Amino acid sequence: MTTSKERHSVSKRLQQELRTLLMSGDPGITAFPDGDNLFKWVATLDGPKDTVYESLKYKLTLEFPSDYPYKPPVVKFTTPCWHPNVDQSGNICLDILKENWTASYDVRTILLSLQSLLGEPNNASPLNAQAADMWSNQTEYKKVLHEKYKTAQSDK
Amino acid sequence: MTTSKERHSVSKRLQQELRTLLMSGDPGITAFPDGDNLFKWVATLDGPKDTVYESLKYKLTLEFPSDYPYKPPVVKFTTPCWHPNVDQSGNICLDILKENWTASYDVRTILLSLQSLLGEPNNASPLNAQAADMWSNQTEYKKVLHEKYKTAQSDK
Repeated sequence: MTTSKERHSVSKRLQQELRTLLMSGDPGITAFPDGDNLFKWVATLDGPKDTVYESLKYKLTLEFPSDYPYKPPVVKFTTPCWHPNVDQSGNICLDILKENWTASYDVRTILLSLQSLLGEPNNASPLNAQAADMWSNQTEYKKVLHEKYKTAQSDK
Repeated sequence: MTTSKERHSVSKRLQQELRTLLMSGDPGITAFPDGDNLFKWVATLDGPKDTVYESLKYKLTLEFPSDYPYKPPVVKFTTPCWHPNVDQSGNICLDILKENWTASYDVRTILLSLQSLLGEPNNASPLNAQAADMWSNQTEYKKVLHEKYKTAQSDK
């Protein structure tokens, strides 16, 4: 029991990240613990401006492992996301969420990066071949995208 | 469409209150929107120190009406609270939550005030006559309080 300078705990890191996030005020991005659970957040992301995803809103979940921040959280879309790098279950293919993860990244980085990925997909090895293929026609893509988005809301 | 100085909206007020709360860092107090709902928060309050409620933890919900902050939120205990000013349903009898409400109060005030009410009840007109009556014997009160608290966790 000497001093107290420089410490750590997952709950502590999550609090600091939740502060920097809320204080930063990035447009179209919101994130808060599921409620009383600090290890499970529910986030909201507005589609990036000047892209076919503009005006669209997506809900996600971020589940923080016992190793955070030395291990990436599990980020999934709860709102169906028709995108080249997203599957039907909502799982995402994002570099920073896998081999590129560094504990120097925060939740803000993940959400800002993901928001931008919507308008900047990586059609190399797609989780959604139909979206990857249709990306070359932005007029038809916007049509299909908004159809499914509206239909997902109407149906269950 | 002239300027933009000095504005309002419930969602805006709630955001500023959620910031001041998280930034303040009051010990034993936590509060965040139910998730994606900003009009319904789930809070956590640790029993005040140097009282029979020390070491006890309570979960609550705060439901913000369409008139906030000119109308008080509905604060209820989700974790059963054996207290003179609290009923079996979790409803609370707190001055600032009724006739004493002022839009100049925030969620931090409510939670700090309520946390202190645990060790400072108003036995005048009790919602729980059994707790109000037993308050005069702090030894027996602490015994009953902790029994029920532990039993509520075990049972449903």
